[PDB]
Amino acid sequence: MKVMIRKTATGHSAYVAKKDLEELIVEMENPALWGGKVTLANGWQLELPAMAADTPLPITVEARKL
Repeated sequence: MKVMIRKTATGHSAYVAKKDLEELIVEMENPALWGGKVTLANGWQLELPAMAADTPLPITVEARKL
């Protein structure tokens, strides 16, 4: 599965490729982002394998929704 976590210093966005859904991160496992699960403003939850808690660049990882 494919998901692209797009990042800014303050901005946090997640692009669910399989749905073409890019939504704002309103709820996080860790105040940064990564750690366990994340929830978009749409209500969708995406799991983070936990690496670079606040990524300084748009990273593409596997999609695993809750």
